[PDB]
Amino acid sequence: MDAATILSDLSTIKTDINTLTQHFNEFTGDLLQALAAQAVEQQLESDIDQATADAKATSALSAADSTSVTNALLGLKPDIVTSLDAIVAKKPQVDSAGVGSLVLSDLNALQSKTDALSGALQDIATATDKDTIASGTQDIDAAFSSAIAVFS
Ligand SMILES: CCCCC/C=C\C/C=C\C/C=C\C/C=C\CCCC(=O)O
Repeated sequence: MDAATILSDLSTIKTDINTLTQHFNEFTGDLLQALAAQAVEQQLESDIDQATADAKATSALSAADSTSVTNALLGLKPDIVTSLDAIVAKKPQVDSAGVGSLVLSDLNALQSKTDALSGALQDIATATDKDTIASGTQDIDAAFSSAIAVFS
C-alpha cells in the first residue's frame, strides 16, 4: 500500500531466498529434506505474490522511494543467482530423490511470479529506475532460464 510496505515485503523475500539456499546446500536426496525446502519455497511464492499485490496498490513513487525499491529489487539478483546455483549443484541429489519435476514446477512458478513483481514495480518507479529494473530483471530471467534448462 506504500513504499515502506513494499520494502518490508522485499526484505521478507530476501530472507526466504537465503533460507532456501541453506536448505539446498544441506540436501542429501532425503525426501523429508525436500518437503522442508518445498514449504519454504511455497512461502517464497506467497511472499512474492504479496509484494506484487502491495505494489499494485501503490501510487507513483517519489524519487527517493523509487531508488529504495529499485535497489532492494536489484539487491535480490545476486541472492537469486546464488540460490539457483545451489539447487543446480544438487541436481544429482534431486535426480536420486526423483523430484526433478517439483524443482521444475517451482522454477517456472517463481519466474512467472518474479516477472509479475518486477512489472508491477516498474509501473510505479521513475522512468529512469524502470529501465534499471527492467535490465536487472533480464538478468534474473536469464538465471531462471539456465536453471530451468538444467532441470528439463
Ligand atoms: C525468487 C528466486 C528463486 C530462487 C531459487 C529458489 C528455488 C529454486 C526452486 C526450487 C527448489 C525448491 C524446492 C524443491 C524441492 C526439493 C528439491 C530439493 C530441495 C532441498 O534442498 O531439500
